[PDB]
Amino acid sequence: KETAAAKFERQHMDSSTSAASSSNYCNQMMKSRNLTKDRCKPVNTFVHESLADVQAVCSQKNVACKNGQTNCYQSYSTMSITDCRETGSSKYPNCAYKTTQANKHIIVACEGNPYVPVHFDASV
Ligand SMILES: [Cl-]
Ligand SMILES: [Cl-]
Ligand SMILES: [Cl-]
Ligand SMILES: [Cl-]
Ligand SMILES: [Cl-]
Ligand SMILES: [Cl-]
Ligand SMILES: [Cl-]
Ligand SMILES: [Cl-]
Ligand SMILES: [Cl-]
Ligand SMILES: [Cs+]
Ligand SMILES: [Cs+]
Ligand SMILES: [Cs+]
Ligand SMILES: [Cs+]
Repeated sequence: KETAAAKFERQHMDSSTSAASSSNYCNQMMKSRNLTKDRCKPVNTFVHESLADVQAVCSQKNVACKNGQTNCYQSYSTMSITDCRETGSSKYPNCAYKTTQANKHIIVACEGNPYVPVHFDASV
């Protein structure tokens, strides 16, 4: 049902805060964005920038995706991001996440018309 664009927005956009608040940011967000529903999503990154700024990345530096596809774009500037990764104590259905806040260039795969992000590849 969910569009590729809307899935990206749900998993990766958090324009409501400038940066991760607290060590419990990832537990709260991973749950609230429905990323812990049937299993604990092991790794997920949230971007703390406007949706317009993340979308604009699709007309920035064209770079290879890790899988060798050619529709990835690297942000010209660094962006506030939070990486959420499961800890060793994480056991579904009590998922647990480490929160790491950082300022990194993001790399996204773009598709469609409008040409928008559909996958978070990596950050640098
Ligand atoms: Cl959409
Ligand atoms: Cl805002
Ligand atoms: Cl949902
Ligand atoms: Cl999941
Ligand atoms: Cl991710
Ligand atoms: Cl675990
Ligand atoms: Cl859960
Ligand atoms: Cl269209
Ligand atoms: Cl990903
Ligand atoms: Cs920001
Ligand atoms: Cs914690
Ligand atoms: Cs929710
Ligand atoms: Cs391209």
